[PDB]
Amino acid sequence: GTVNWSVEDIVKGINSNNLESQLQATQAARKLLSREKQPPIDNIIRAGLIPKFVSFLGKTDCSPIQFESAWALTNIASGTSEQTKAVVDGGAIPAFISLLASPHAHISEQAVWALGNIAGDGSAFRDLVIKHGAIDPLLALLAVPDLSTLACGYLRNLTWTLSNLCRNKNPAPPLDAVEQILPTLVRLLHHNDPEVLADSCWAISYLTDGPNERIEMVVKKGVVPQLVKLLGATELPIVTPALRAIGNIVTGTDEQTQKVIDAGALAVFPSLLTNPKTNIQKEATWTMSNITAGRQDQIQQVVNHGLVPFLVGVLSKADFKTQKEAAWAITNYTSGGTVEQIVYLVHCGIIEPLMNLLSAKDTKIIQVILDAISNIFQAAEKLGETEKLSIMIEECGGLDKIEALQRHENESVYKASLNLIEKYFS
Ligand SMILES: NCCCC[C@H](NCc1ccc(-c2cccnc2)cc1)C(N)=O
Repeated sequence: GTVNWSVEDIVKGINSNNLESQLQATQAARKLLSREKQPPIDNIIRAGLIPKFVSFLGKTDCSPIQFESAWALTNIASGTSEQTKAVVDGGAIPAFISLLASPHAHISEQAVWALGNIAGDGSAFRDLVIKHGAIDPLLALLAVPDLSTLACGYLRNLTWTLSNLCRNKNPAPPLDAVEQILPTLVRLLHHNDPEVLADSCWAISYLTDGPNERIEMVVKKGVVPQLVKLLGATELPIVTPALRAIGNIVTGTDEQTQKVIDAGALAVFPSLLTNPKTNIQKEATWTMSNITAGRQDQIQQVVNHGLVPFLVGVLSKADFKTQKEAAWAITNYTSGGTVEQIVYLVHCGIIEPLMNLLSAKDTKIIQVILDAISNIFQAAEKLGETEKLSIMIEECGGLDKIEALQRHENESVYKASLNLIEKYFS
């Protein structure tokens, strides 16, 4: 019926003085833009069709053409950034926002999807969607007693669009808009559907990606326990953003970090630090590195949960990027830990896998490790044990690796490599 039209025929139809001929051609445009192998999006834009589509959004009297042009537009908006730009420059935004209140859910859903692609494109369009007043009628669509009564795809759609209004930085979303969206987000974070849960987690991880004031307004809503619980989920699409949000929160103050520990997060980490998925292991170690950079009582809680052997583990064998995070975790730990805590880290076997990494030709992990070896020696000084530690380091070929580091380009590598040699080796 409306399949395989040319662009010139779509144009002929959309230009006629006949609403039905136009509906027909609009639907033809929609199918053409929906095709899987390269849809002629730029041919449609060049044909001048977007202002016509956008004007059909207003045809209250003809809901089917509202729907087809809506859909045609979202196919273009979901394309590249300049394609999205074309849609916004057609005056689509206030037109789509008016459609959120449409009696027809198939049309409201379409406007939700459109707005999510426009907002998701970047900071300026996100903020422009918010200025045109999108947030109120978006939140109005979830003002039901129980979310379980909404259509599943409809709910995933709204959730996904809210996550895009939380997304991007420079600038981050307006505080006013975040505070307005945040309560609905908390509610969706408790909804039982894996995709609504993944999108909400992403929303939260976008909001926690910033300065402590931002982390605070999220933490203050009490989502951290629900985050930790999702950190435990079986679905990798839920764990991945849940771990990102937790990882963000512990880059904040000691008190915010402590909220995560109190929530029971550390009990999940033996799994996370041995996870078969490389990125989960990378983010979990990065998270550990921000927890061992906190207070001594927080370092101690890492110890009490039996997490130090898992750090020794990651340091020993992991993707190199994860090993770098692990070395940071160790340096932070050795930097702010008590003498007892640093001693324990040596008993768990940190020295040898530490030394092995001094063979990595990455200048900044070497700095980090040499700094860590230095912190450990200072703990050994307060016990007159620089002795035994030197022997340990010597026995796993750790001295050979530091001697040789007295011939590695970098300034700080020598002045530490040399210094260590002078100070603790004959
Ligand atoms: N809860 C506090 C979070 C901030 C930590 C801060 N500085 C310590 C530090 C240094 C380097 C890293 C790092 C760099 C690259 C990759 N991974 C980890 C992380 C932390 C501090 N409190 O002392």
